[PDB]
Amino acid sequence: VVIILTIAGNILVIMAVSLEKKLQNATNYFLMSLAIADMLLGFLVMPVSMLTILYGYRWPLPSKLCAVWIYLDVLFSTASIMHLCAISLDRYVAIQNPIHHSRFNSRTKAFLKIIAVWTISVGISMPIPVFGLQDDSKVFKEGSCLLADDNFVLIGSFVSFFIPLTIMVITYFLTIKSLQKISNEQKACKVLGIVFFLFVVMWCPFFITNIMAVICKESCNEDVIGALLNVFVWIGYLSSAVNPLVYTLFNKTYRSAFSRY
Ligand SMILES: C#CCOc1ccccc1CNCCc1cc(OC)c(N(C)C)cc1OC
Repeated sequence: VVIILTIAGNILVIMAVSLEKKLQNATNYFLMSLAIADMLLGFLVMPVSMLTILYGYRWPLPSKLCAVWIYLDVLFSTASIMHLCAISLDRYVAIQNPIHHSRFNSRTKAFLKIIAVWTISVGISMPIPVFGLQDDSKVFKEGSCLLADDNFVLIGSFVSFFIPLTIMVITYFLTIKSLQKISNEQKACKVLGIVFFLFVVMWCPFFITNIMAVICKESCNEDVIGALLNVFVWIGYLSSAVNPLVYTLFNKTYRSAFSRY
């Protein structure tokens, strides 16, 4: 059911930009690209995880395909985090300095920000396909599909998520501070706050459990950590479905487009 919503919401978002040409602004191209990453993640990755859940957490799929699956789950997931990080940076720049942002608000730089995000997503996720496909034990370890290089993993989870997280946590808070510096401004503070709170609460638990697992493997119980990771990956996947409904709620035209289709 999470997979259905995750696919469907992004599918509606991507068409609504095309079917309704009013949302041809530069921002909604970023928003449709984030929807693309989320829908791709829902289509390619998540039913496989549901299948492993049914089959007992053993990888029925061909052996080397396990290597690319994890790679997809890094690239599509890292892209969404980088999309939201760039959204936070650009929206903070818009709030703090609205006039000067309009001078450089041309779409030509907006496309460079897209190429930057989708380039950094590949740059972060380079090792997993080539290394995992070469050595099964690196990414197929324990008989269940899992990425198992501690040295690479603990830094990779950090740069991919925490570095955007501090950029989000230092920009979002500052965006509220700019609004504070009446009713028009303060209404944005709460709506920004809920969006920040959900994605932090839904993304962060997986990563802290992963880093806690790698560091504390000597001093922790494996089974509880495994169950927690099994559920927290689902919650992180729900993070993908979350954003289209947020789009539906605050914007008039997306709501009309989804009501029609
Ligand atoms: C958005 C979204 C997807 O949902 C989410 C959302 C948040 C957390 C987890 C999930 C579940 N996806 C897991 C993806 C993933 C990302 C990684 O960092 C970028 C890494 N490491 C570098 C260790 C491993 C990994 O799992 C293979």
